[PDB]
Amino acid sequence: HMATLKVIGVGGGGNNAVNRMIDHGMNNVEFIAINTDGQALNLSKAESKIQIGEKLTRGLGAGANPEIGKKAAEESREQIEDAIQGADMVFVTSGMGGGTGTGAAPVVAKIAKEMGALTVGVVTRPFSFEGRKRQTQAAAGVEAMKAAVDTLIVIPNDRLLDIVDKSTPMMEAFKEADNVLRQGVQGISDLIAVSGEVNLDFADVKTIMSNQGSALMGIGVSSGENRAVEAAKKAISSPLLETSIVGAQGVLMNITGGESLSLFEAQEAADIVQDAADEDVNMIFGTVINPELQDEIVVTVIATGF
Ligand SMILES: Nc1nc2c(ncn2[C@@H]2O[C@H](COP(=O)(O)OP(=O)(O)O)[C@@H](O)[C@H]2O)c(=O)[nH]1
Ligand SMILES: [K+]
Repeated sequence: HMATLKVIGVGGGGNNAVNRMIDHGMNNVEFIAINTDGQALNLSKAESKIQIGEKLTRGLGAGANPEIGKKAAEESREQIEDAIQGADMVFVTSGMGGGTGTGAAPVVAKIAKEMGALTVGVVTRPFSFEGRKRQTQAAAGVEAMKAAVDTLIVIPNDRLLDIVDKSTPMMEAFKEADNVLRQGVQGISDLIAVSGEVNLDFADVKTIMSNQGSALMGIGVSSGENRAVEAAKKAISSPLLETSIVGAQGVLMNITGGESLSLFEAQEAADIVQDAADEDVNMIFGTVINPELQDEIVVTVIATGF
């Protein structure tokens, strides 16, 4: 069984993350671009491009009207179903607040879930300087996303203001937000790709993300002494997340290292995750021994059950 992963960007921000992720390099992952704006769709790097609402918008965007984005997605449902067909897992990424992403993303996610695919949502909330009316429209879209996905990850754009200095280019900040989705997809792709000493597969991912709600996906790489503890702290500690690790009652943790991987340091990483959750976590533990890795360790964490 080779799992089919698809990343679908809905709207301007979602299709921007898709384009940037394609530049960074992402194989075995098929990309789908959905948008009402034909101008931006023509500039997409994705192999599957779907233009919605051409009759409602005449090629333009939703003009901040979520109703238009929702109607455009439903009118093009069969075109979305065809592009998704065959996918075992789908990542719907979109920026909430606008018309297309706010109204179309929940429709694309509902279609994916009804297509029988594991549907994960990675959406952003608008900056506070964009106004309160846009934060309210984004909340409705977030609530609509949570009802149509198996698992949801919200990234408030204000958190970007915490990881930047006064000169950080805006594009460099957006790339930090893109890492949440990209590395979460790569971690899942790597898990299904290699057979581990303590093996986890796509069935484990389904059991941890199926019909849960909020979730956290993080990866952490470290070296030297205390690498296990430091890697685990990086995988669960992200300043861009609305849903933290605290309160998680279900975790899928995979530690990847060389032949030096110690049982003692594996328990350290697990304890770090459970202690940080401050809950009695139902954990699914896996271990992969990559002899190429020298003194570096990788901790992948998928946390749900909030
Ligand atoms: N982090 C991030 N947020 C974005 C990006 N592009 C747009 N957004 C956010 O997404 C919201 C909706 O914008 P957009 O997706 O382009 O509108 P739409 O195409 O009509 O859905 C905006 O309020 C932005 O705050 C991006 O590249 N990165
Ligand atoms: K595996």
